[PDB]
Amino acid sequence: IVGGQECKDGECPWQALLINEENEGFCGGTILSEFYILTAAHCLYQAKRFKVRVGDRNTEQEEGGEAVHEVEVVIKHNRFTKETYDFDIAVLRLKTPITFRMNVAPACLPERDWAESTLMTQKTGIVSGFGRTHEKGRQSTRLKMLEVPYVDRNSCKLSSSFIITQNMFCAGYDTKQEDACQGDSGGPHVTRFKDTYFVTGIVSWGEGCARKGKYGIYTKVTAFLKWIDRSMK
Amino acid sequence: TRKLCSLDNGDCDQFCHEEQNSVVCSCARGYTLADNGKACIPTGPYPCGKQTLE
Ligand SMILES: CN1CCc2nc(C(=O)Nc3ccccc3CNC(=O)c3ccc(Cl)s3)sc2C1
Ligand SMILES: [Ca+2]
Ligand SMILES: [Ca+2]
Repeated sequence: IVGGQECKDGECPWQALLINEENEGFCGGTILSEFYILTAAHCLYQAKRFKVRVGDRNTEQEEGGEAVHEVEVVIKHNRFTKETYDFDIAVLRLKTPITFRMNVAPACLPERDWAESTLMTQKTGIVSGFGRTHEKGRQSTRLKMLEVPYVDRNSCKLSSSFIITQNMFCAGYDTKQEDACQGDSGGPHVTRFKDTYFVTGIVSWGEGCARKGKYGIYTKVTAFLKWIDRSMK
Repeated sequence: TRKLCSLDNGDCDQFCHEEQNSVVCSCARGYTLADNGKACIPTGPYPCGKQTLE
């Protein structure tokens, strides 16, 4: 995350972190329930073997609340394509159930039509993660979050050098130096409605991070609510 | 002119749908629709979508 603020205690409890063999974060996820994590299909190519850490806010320190889970089943969307990042979605079933507690809680899955008419028409959503804090930088050791304006679909297509499919949407700022970034990939874009947070996007890709005239590109979770439901059984 | 679900979400806490010409509220998994048919009450601990305070 470029710009934004630290997640304070209890603020980003649905954040998950995919960690490789070196115990280093390389992508995020969103906790959907005690057995399931939502992430980006593209993240599955960034490590051969990985685990999921929940409850972490500072990778330098052990706050006693962190827990690692092994992945039992990887469910990757069969239409994901590297060339455009279309269908950038995967669901992970964990071997053991997550213990909800301080800093560990699921985000709500909304209903499709209400989400499109009511959540995605709000002014903003919130993206979070342990990704780079500037385009050329290292991964954050602190969990961060950032309020990101929803961007008009026409403006987004005009801004982009790559195709924006209907499985994608745009959020962020035209020129203000705030965005998600590499390593936030796979992580939560949620939209608050009356103090309840619903998952609305998956961090997917961007042309750099926080570049002028460019936006963050998110997987449109409402395009996949049925698929997500099927995947979780 | 905003009517039903387009007027302040039909007064629903969460999901709003329009059936016949009327508002019907409902709630995410782990919540129960209250007696007033509008609020959503968490059924157990750690209901989805809530920032943690314990
Ligand atoms: C179709 N392609 C998929 C991958 C791709 N990567 C492209 C690219 O420029 N990558 C690139 C180059 C330098 C720094 C960071 C990135 C990736 N940035 C992010 O992941 C995000 C920023 C905001 C959010 Cl939301 S995620 S451009 C491109 C197009
Ligand atoms: Ca820690
Ligand atoms: Ca920009």
